Amino acid sequence: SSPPVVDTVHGKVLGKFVSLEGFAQPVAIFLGIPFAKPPLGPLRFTPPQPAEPWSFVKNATSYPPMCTQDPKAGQLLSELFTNRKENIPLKLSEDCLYLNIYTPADLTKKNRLPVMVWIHGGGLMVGAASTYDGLALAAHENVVVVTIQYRLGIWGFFSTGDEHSRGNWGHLDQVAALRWVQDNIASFGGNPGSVTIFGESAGGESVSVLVLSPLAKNLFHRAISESGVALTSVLVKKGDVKPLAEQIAITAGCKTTTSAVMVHCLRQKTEEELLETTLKMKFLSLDLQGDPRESQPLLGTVIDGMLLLKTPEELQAERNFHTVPYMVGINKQEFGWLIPMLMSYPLSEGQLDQKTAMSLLWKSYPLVCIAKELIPEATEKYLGGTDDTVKKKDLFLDLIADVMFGVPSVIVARNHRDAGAPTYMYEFQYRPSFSSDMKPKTVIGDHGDELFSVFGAPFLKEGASEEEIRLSKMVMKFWANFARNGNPNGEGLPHWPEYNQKEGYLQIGANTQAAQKLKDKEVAFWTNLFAK
Amino acid sequence: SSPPVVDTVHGKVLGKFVSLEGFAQPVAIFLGIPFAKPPLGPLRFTPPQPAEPWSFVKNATSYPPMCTQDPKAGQLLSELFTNRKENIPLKLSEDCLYLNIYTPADLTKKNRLPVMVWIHGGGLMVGAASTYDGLALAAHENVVVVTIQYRLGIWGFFSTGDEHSRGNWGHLDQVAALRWVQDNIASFGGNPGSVTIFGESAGGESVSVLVLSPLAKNLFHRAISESGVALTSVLVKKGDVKPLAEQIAITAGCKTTTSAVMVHCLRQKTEEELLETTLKMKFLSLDLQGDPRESQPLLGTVIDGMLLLKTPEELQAERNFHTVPYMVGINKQEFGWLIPMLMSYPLSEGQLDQKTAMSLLWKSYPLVCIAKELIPEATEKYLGGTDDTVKKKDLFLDLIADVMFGVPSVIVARNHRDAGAPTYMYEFQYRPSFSSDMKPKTVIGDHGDELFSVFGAPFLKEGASEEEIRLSKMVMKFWANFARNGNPNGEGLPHWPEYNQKEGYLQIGANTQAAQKLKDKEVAFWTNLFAK
Amino acid sequence: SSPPVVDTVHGKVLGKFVSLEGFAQPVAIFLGIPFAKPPLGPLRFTPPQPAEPWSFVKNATSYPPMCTQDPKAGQLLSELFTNRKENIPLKLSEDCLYLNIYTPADLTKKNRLPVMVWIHGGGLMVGAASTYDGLALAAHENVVVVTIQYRLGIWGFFSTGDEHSRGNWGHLDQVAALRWVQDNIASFGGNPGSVTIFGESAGGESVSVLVLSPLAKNLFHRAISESGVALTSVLVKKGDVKPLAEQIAITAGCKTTTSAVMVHCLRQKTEEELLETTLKMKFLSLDLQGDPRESQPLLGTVIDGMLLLKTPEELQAERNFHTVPYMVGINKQEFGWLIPMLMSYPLSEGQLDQKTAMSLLWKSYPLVCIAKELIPEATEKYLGGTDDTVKKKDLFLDLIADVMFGVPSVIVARNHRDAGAPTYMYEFQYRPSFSSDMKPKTVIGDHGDELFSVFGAPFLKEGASEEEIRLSKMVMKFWANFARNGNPNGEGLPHWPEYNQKEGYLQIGANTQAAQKLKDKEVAFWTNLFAK
Ligand SMILES: C[C@H](CCC(=O)O)[C@H]1CC[C@H]2[C@@H]3[C@H](O)C[C@@H]4C[C@H](O)CC[C@]4(C)[C@H]3C[C@H](O)[C@]12C
Ligand SMILES: C[C@H](CCC(=O)O)[C@H]1CC[C@H]2[C@@H]3[C@H](O)C[C@@H]4C[C@H](O)CC[C@]4(C)[C@H]3C[C@H](O)[C@]12C
Ligand SMILES: C[C@H](CCC(=O)O)[C@H]1CC[C@H]2[C@@H]3[C@H](O)C[C@@H]4C[C@H](O)CC[C@]4(C)[C@H]3C[C@H](O)[C@]12C
Ligand SMILES: CC(=O)N[C@H]1[C@H]([C@H](O)[C@H](O)CO)O[C@@](O)(C(=O)O)C[C@@H]1O
Ligand SMILES: CC(=O)N[C@H]1[C@H]([C@H](O)[C@H](O)CO)O[C@@](O)(C(=O)O)C[C@@H]1O
Ligand SMILES: CC(=O)N[C@H]1[C@H]([C@H](O)[C@H](O)CO)O[C@@](O)(C(=O)O)C[C@@H]1O
Ligand SMILES: CCCCCCCCCCCCCCCC(=O)O
Ligand SMILES: CCCCCCCCCCCCCCCC(=O)O
Ligand SMILES: CCCCCCCCCCCCCCCC(=O)O
Ligand SMILES: *[C@@H]1O[C@H](CO)[C@@H](O)[C@H](O)[C@H]1NC(C)=O
Ligand SMILES: *[C@@H]1O[C@H](CO)[C@@H](O)[C@H](O)[C@H]1NC(C)=O
Ligand SMILES: *[C@H]1O[C@H](CO)[C@@H](O)[C@H](O)[C@H]1NC(C)=O
Repeated sequence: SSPPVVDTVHGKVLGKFVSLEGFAQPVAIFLGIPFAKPPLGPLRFTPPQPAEPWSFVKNATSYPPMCTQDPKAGQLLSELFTNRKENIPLKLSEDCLYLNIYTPADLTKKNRLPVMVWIHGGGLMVGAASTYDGLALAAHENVVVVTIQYRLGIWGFFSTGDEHSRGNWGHLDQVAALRWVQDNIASFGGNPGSVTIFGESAGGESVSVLVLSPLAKNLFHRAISESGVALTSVLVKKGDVKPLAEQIAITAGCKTTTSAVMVHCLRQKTEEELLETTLKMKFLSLDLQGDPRESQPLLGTVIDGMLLLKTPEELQAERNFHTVPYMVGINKQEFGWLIPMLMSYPLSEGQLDQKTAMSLLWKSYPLVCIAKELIPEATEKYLGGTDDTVKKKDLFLDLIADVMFGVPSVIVARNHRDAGAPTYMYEFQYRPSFSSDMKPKTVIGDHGDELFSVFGAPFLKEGASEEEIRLSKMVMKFWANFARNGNPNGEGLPHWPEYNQKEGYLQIGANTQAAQKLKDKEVAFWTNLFAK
Repeated sequence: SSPPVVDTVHGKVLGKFVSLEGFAQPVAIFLGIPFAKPPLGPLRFTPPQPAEPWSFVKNATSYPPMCTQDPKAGQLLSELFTNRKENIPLKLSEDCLYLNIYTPADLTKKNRLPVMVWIHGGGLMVGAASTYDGLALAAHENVVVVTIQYRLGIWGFFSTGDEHSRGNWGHLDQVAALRWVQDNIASFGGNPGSVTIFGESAGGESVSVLVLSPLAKNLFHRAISESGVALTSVLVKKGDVKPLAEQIAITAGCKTTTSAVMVHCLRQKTEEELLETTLKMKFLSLDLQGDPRESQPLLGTVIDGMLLLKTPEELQAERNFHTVPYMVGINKQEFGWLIPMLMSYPLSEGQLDQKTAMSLLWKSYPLVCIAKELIPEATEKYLGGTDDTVKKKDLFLDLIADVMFGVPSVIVARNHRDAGAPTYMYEFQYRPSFSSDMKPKTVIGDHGDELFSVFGAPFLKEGASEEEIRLSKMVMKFWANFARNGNPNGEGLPHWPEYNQKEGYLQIGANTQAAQKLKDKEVAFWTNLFAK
Repeated sequence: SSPPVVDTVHGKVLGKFVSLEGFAQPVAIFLGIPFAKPPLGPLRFTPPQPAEPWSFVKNATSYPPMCTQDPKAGQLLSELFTNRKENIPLKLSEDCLYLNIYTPADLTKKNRLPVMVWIHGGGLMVGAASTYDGLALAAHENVVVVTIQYRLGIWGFFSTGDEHSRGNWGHLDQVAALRWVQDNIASFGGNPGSVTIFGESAGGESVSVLVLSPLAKNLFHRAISESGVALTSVLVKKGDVKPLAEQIAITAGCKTTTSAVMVHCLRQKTEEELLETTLKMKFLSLDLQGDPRESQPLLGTVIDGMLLLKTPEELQAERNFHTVPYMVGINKQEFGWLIPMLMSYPLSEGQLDQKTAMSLLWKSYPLVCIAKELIPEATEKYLGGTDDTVKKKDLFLDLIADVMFGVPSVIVARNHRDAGAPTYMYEFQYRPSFSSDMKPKTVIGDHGDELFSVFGAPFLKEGASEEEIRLSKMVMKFWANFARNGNPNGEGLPHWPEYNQKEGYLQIGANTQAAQKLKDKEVAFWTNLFAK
């Protein structure tokens, strides 16, 4: 009929209607609504500022650029995670602080449906909101889906360790996007009083960080972390970041006389110059030689003193803060294929032996952070089993997957529980049909595999079996129900126990049913080993 | 006597005294009083900001730079319009937001004479305030003459179609200069309560735009448009300007990922780089090949939503706004020689035929905007007369002159009349002795010809006959009288009827006398044709 | 037992303890506390802005950079003035607005000791705060010593003569540092109510300027000028500075179309480009050829209308302002060796004759500003004595030393006296053992020779005789006592008469005793001659 025209605080917005077959009420889709002023020029390495009001009707009908990142790695990930039919080719630009909205509400009438803000993952180095289509989830569960974006890599996490460039710019963008929702979502038939944040991987770590951040207080009422939390060391930088700053500065051809000097110099660099720098620093790829403790992984969350007053560990060790329903989950094989492949892991052989194992585990320091003195014990605890070289490789992948997501996730869940807030956990175990062709038939429940069920990929792509079509319907029910009541349960779905003392959790997959004490053994072991 | 020292809001200003022979009270001349903060750096493509106060006495005794523009074309025009003896060689700089004042009032005593603010023309691409000397008009009619400047070309009209660079910067500069007058002219013996704005060519179109703009409300009490109004299509960009922005961006060696990106990039360019971009774009010159509908003539007035809430046409279709005495006039041969000679029209042959006529009229699209399907009818209506090839060229020149000034001007005048405000029209028909040597003696009342009478050129230059010396005295009387009572009439001058229902207008020239229905036939014809 | 951690308005600061042998309570030393936001980028040529607050504990344990300047000349001076054992190699950076604090107070308890802010010298073109160690003075006299820094050369004194770059940035930095002290020193056991400012050479001239500046009112309660005041023409630019600005602009490869243009262009230059410009200008070195009245010796204090409402001379001619105890002193031979040795003065011959004398005095115009018509009289009044060519050199050096410091200092002292405020004068006459090896042993009271006694160099360096060790103890007592009661006197010290009508002053040196009418003869003579 007629293009959707909503009125926001900064001005009228124009969208387009899209009908999901099987549903009458077409969903109103807005692409590219700016939630902050383009962090260009001097605004670089500074908190996001409010957007400028527009005089007439703004057309939110074109996919917004994605924050500057490594185009190759970026598009690759966008194609592997996208839940839509065709992958949308995105553009790169520092001007990327936008968000997309998918509202199934009949805008003609006053609607206040629950809101679900999605924070995409990509190790805080790559990623885009347009990758995740909300058409299905919005219609299928009748909730407003919001996909936001935030500065990545240098642009969003460069910190000099002091006031001259605290850092966490990216995290502040996410908060900024959340404030925008509180002041506008109501015009999109969404209830600003019922906003649920959820993300995968880095997005999960972000969701976890927002949960600990005082700034995010009152900006959301429910949180979900998918394969990633604030205890996922690889994403949270501790200690003196000054050295990393200086290394970047030099790589960017800048002086390092003082923090201010560095920041000023980098603000002079062109988007393009910093993009090259990014590639030079070779992030998201595991260094094989040199000292494993010097292979900086990827700029990340720091303890700026604004967003995070102290390390996550310290923070969660307190029950004096605002608590909300939190759902933390993981997948059967987090380090199954996706991450290992991307990082260009040396596993190219097919199998692995105790000796080469302790070697890789060492070079994998920037990911697991395991002292070289502990390497032996850890290796033995996991590969000490069968003498099967091929199995050691599989047990090795479990080793990493546990230190990065398994143990961290459960630890966070427990603390959220002991804090006195509704906690829920799950373990996605299913191999989507939308997986890559280069993904072994064996790998089931790899990193990001639940993203297809969560975003109803079966209802957008083709070939999904009735089994997958059903699984998706369930997951969305759970997620949506959680967004609503802060409880996944609802008639028509298996019972999902609350992660309390019994530590009950739901095993999601072809066979969905409750269970108890997730990674309980693992958490225990690693806690001791790491306690030196 | 001792140099004039006036006290303005921002600080003391120093000028110089200049006596016009025949007048006792010497006129106080101030050159280069800044009315806004230099729109340099990030201030580019943004509204003008207030000037910084100075600590002591500022010497307004040196002609201010002229806004960056084609130096050649610029000086050429400055020499052809200047009314002073010698042409003042101007400098180019982005730092050009200044104004010159010519006050005949005895500053030693409280004086509140009428103020006349002059907006120079030049297709918004070139021009300068220093070109027009106010010494004669100020003394001869005892009124304060103010010549202002405003950003030109890219610097003053680059619009991305959205909030990232709405545009009309130039028009905002004019408004800014008007506000300055309301807060300072009183210190120059001028009455802030009686400010009359007037300009020629784009200056007229500007005066016409200020009349429709809500921002200009209460900044002036009388307006005069000389050969140019808001209905002069070549100076108003309607539709999506986004494509033009992008074309400039590229030409400037910029990316066009997003509006913000474009604007940011251009703000990085040097004044010099944007000046070259300007030469490349080749404005002011009619493209002969390619598609006539793609030859963008020059950057201009847009509907930003701040200065203009909608197209002039829509605006004038309302009688719910602030109305003031408006005087709109034209010259016998608007497209006689000046304009064509500048744009390089292929008429050097001397004559023209029906066939080549329809051709030129087509390529002249960016000026007359005549559908190729209408070209035939229009051509026939004008050249269908004598078979004289030489006369067809003239009739052809009348064709264009009517669509650009004739019909537009009358249409505006009528609406201002029907609105209920004092309206006046005229048709200057005289060939000044100060014309160019390359201008054929047959062309009478060519574009800008009245500028010599209006600015008492005969009293500054040499060789003016007693007839011209007299004509000038009259025009100034009329103009000044209008500035005073909002009515040109006054004892000692022919009767100038008010442009009411009878549509009476004054025919100015060697033979000055009233007449009726100016371009009445033309307006009617073109209205029908264009309505097809 | 633990590094000192003070809490300032902007955040916690970390320092280090250092014990001066012979004193129990170790002094807390803070190096690099920022008192203003790095004047980088667009902040260049603008007043200093407040510093950004830091989230945790800032380590003030590393010597801050020194403001960009001629590194050679800079380090040379730092080595000749330093009172510490080893000369600290400093870094150059526009990011130099820092200050160092030396507090002998036991931070564990509430202490409010007198504060002494030191303004280093270096002709407003070189210098650093780290050069002067306060450990000794702080302990020995139990007062908080603060060494500040301020923009130098172009960075701190470039003025276009108007609001587009008034100038005196450097002086504003000093004021900024003083405001910081009023809002923080109390956290360092210092009494914000008893702040004494003191400096040598340009520092003295600054102290003298701050005394005349309305902005500095209430930021200090006592002032001391060592060899340098606001009447030291060489460091006070009068007249139109526009020409100097333009000359710099060009030398920097900038246009000079307008002030704004110049300032904008220079803000584009890199720290490095402006540093080369500095070197190209050659300020230190007295020009030998060309016109002496065109050899701009500086970039200095101007009459911006903000810091100074008018020339020092005019200002001191008033008794309607805030007055405080002022101590102005000079050294026996101000132009003895140091200054002349730096400007590469052509005195290498060893002697000088009446003829060559009048020659040098002329080329020394930018220092003494003596009309070529007066050169003869002046020369005769000083060298007209013995026919000894070698003595003429000596008397010649006295000539300059009197016009630059002698007469100016006394004139200032008298006016401060006649104003009605406690005035004190002295004449340091002693040759420190810490002098340069290339310094003749016949030169006593060279420029800056008192700096070793004032900063207890004998207690940091080695070889000081008991005579020098004693002299130092005395001077510090005097200085400290003054800072305390605004009176140098105190039991255990020779009587220091107040510079009243008797014009009594103290002769400091191996033989310390009062005297009267300092440079009385000189002041008189030069006053007449200069009055033409
Ligand atoms: C795609 C191909 C299977 C052949 C087929 O399906 O016809 C399989 C066989 C061996 C596989 C490789 C080996 O298993 C060794 C590596 C194992 C890692 O988990 C992924 C990368 C890794 C380098 C694998 C890439 C890909 O999955 C390969 C190359
Ligand atoms: C500039 C040139 C004079 C020759 C020269 O200077 O060497 C003159 C001679 C022929 C002139 C042209 C012809 O007279 C035909 C046209 C007459 C119109 O009145 C002006 C445009 C018009 C297109 C003229 C432009 C310009 O004045 C021309 C081109
Ligand atoms: C350093 C040297 C003494 C040699 C030594 O001590 O072994 C002395 C002897 C001659 C001196 C120079 C001569 O006395 C001439 C000049 C005298 C001025 O007062 C200082 C600069 C001046 C140019 C002196 C510089 C320096 O003090 C010199 C060069
Ligand atoms: C830059 C561009 O050409 N794309 C489009 C952009 C983007 O959609 C928005 O910036 C959100 O991404 O703006 C419009 O949509 C709009 O507001 O009218 C028009 C334009 O077609
Ligand atoms: C150097 C230069 O070009 N500027 C001239 C200005 C101009 O009047 C303003 O730029 C406005 O035109 O006037 C001065 O006398 C002045 O402001 O004191 C300085 C100089 O003569
Ligand atoms: C490279 C540099 O100069 N910065 C050093 C600063 C300076 O010492 C202070 O800014 C005073 O100069 O101290 C730090 O420890 C700090 O403040 O956190 C960081 C770093 O060591
Ligand atoms: C075809 C090879 C391209 C090179 C691949 C570049 C590596 C991209 C890495 C993808 C980001 C996902 C990492 C997740 C880390 C985490 O947050 O746990
Ligand atoms: C590059 C060589 C210089 C050629 C001269 C270019 C011609 C400039 C003419 C200025 C246009 C002024 C007339 C206004 C016409 C209009 O209203 O559009
Ligand atoms: C190219 C210029 C940079 C060279 C550095 C300038 C050196 C100046 C000499 C040191 C300052 C001591 C002289 C005091 C000046 C005075 O107040 O008269
Ligand atoms: C904006 O979208 C509307 C609705 O489709 C359309 O009419 C208009 O042309 C669009 N404007 C732009 C910028 O293309
Ligand atoms: C600051 O210095 C102190 C010791 O002087 C030390 O405890 C601390 O680690 C330093 N902080 C940093 C991060 O440099
Ligand atoms: C104003 O200052 C200018 C530039 O310094 C100078 O030429 C002039 O003497 C001053 N005023 C006048 C015109 O006397």
